[PDB]
Amino acid sequence: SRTVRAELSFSVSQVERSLREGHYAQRLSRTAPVYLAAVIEYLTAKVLELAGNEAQNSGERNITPLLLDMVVHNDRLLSTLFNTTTISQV
Amino acid sequence: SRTVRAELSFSVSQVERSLREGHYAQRLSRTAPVYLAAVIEYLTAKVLELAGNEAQNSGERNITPLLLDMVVHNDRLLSTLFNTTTISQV
Amino acid sequence: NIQGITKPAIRRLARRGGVKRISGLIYEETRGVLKVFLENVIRDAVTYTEHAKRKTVTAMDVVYALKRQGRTLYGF
Amino acid sequence: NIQGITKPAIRRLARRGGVKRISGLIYEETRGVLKVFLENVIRDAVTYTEHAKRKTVTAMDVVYALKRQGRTLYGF
Amino acid sequence: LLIRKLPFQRLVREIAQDFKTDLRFQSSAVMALQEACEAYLVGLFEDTNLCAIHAKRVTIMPKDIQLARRIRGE
Amino acid sequence: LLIRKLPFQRLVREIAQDFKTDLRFQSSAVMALQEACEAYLVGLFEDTNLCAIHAKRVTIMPKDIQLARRIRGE
Amino acid sequence: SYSIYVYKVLKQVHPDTGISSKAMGIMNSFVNDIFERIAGEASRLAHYNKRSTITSREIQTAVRLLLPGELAKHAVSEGTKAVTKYTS
Amino acid sequence: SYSIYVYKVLKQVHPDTGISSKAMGIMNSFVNDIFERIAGEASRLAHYNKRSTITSREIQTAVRLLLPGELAKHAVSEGTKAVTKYTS
DNA sequence: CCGCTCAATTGGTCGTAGACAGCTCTAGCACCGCTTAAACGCACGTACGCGCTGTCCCCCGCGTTTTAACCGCCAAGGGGATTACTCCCTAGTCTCCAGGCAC
DNA sequence: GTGCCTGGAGACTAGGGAGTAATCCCCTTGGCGGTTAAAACGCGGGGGACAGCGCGTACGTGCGTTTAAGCGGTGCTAGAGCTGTCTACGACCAATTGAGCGG
Repeated sequence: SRTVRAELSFSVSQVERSLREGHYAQRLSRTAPVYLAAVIEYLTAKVLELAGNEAQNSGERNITPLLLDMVVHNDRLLSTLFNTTTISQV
Repeated sequence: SRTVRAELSFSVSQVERSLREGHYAQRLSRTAPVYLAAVIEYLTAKVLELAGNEAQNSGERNITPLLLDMVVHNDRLLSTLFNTTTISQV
Repeated sequence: NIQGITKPAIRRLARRGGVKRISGLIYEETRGVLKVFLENVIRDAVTYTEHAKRKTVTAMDVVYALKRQGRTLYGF
Repeated sequence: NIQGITKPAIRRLARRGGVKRISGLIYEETRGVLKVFLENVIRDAVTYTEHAKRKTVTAMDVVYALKRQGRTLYGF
Repeated sequence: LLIRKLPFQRLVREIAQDFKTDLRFQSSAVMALQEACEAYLVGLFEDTNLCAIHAKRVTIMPKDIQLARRIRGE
Repeated sequence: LLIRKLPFQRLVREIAQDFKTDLRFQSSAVMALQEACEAYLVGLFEDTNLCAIHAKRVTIMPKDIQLARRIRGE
Repeated sequence: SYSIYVYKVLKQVHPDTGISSKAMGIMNSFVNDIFERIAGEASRLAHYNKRSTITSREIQTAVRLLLPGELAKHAVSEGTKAVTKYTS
Repeated sequence: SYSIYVYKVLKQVHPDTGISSKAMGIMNSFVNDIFERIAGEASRLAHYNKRSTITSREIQTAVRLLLPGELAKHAVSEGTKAVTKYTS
């Protein structure tokens, strides 16, 4: 499996299959979905690393959308990515 | 010729050929380029109608980029389309 | 009507915005800004619904209309 | 250096902007705004050049970098 | 939310009537519009309060909303 | 143009050096950057003059550029 | 690319007024931009509905989305009264 | 769609902290958005160079363009040290 | 002013992509009662816009006098753009194997 | 706990698309040298930030009232997804003309 071979947590084959159903080009590459799954894996393991750091900087057990809204608009690490986003909280 | 048949001034076959080299879909439609050439023809015959209306008072013979820059950011008819544009004038 | 956007709801939006004191003429201006914002977003949501041959404005048409203004909305 | 953006060139940009009188501290702030604008556009122009396997930043890389900020530039 | 839901639904259903008559809205489309409108108005009053502090005032005035919308490009 | 061309070319070639060393620029890339930078600065001083009139002043101050850039989102 | 047709429409709208050589490049970048914007909006609308064919209806919707107000009403009316004149 | 892998990365980054059901839809719309943004930027970069194949180099450039600064440097470093670990 | 060449036009194919006919069955709309929270109408008592008023300070206009921008030359080479291969990478099986499922 | 079924990674073959040279050669950089405009310096003064001072309002708070929004509960049917056919489809080749150029 290319996901374990690339040592990732996201499925490369699903990112490639989502690039196929989007018809973003005529033909993909061999290692393009491994790179894209490793970047999206990095962004998820950077946002949820901070949501899990902020939940224990508090007594909460799960991760609520209030934690995502409080982290992503603070935390100048990824606050530039969410200048124009709104977590719905409903 | 479909351009004379549609009674346009832009070539429909070139708009269709530019939709093919952009690979915007898998297959175009019958009126996929006649409609697009009539809308771009309308926008050109609405901007240059105003540039030729404004040159009349100005007294100039040709149309310079200063006329385009003066018209498109005034003239609330199409000033909403050019909120974020900059004519280079060089 | 636009009068449903009441005086204390605009006051609560300004208190969340950090405003300490509000003049007596903000209330009709804020309704005129909210009506322009809704007339700009609902026009695009109705355009996506008429393009999708539907009669029910779903929440993804609203997300696409807010995406066409640089206001991406997560959670729908 | 940034010091090439002189005092009277910022004054001419403010006179074209409609400013009547300029404080004595605008000059170093305007250079700090211009340097941020160039550091945001040249980064994308150098990204398009390194992606195109070139070493010469053409004018279409600058047009694409300004297009990625909502500043479309006609005439190149 | 800070705006009451039923007057905001009346507002959306009286604004959208000018675009296509006899429309229906999902129950989550109106909450997405209400969430986006309060997230717009708070972000507007955060720059209005900056424009009111900039004039050495505390009370916000309609010229502060007009400045915060003309600088923003509205 | 309002900025002198050779100091603006020195500025672009000393800013771009931090991104990739030993780059070359076309002669029209520098004029596109200079046209875009003055079209940025005039549009910035048009909102700075609005922020200076808003405080009942004529002289623009660095807090007017800072307000016109914080409202704009910079 | 599109510069040969800008002068051809200008001969209809103003047969007496000429155009410069930089203004032709400006109108040609304007046309290639509003083309690659309308076609891009119609490809996103063909993806949002999971279609594969860009018809004239995705162009009419991308014109309604991109152009604000009266410019969208006149561009839709000109595209409609050009497709109907085409099919006849 | 992508919700089954968000919890799988969360088990690695925080095996003790759980996640809600609305926050999973928020992270799933976040992932489908940064996916359809990176792939869209890489399709425009494959069109600007008149290529036909999206390689990993158009993804590395679309990451450099979309993500600002240190997030772009770490996403490029993670994609590079995942493609190299993949080919070996 | 005519002969010759050519990408635009326009016949069959096979569309399958979309149209469309029908089915259900959410669900979104519609209505009534009804708490009660939220808004609403005054009083008022301020906190606070707001004009004005005087020190005052610092920015603009105005010679000066520099400085390097700019223009004009040439010299060099380098890295663009084009072409010609060209080779090798990715588009379709299978298969062999994991991983999800019963008792 | 392991029989049994689903899917996706390794062979396995055809490729056209980047790779790689290789070639003008354009242009871009690199200088030198020379006008001369533009900036830089300093001066001065008066325009305008500006802090203080009243001073007249209009907002928050409160204190009453009072309206409707939520809510909770029924009807209901509409049109949103469906699914399942059911046909025009744009794609291809091909067979004619009008514009560009030669004589």
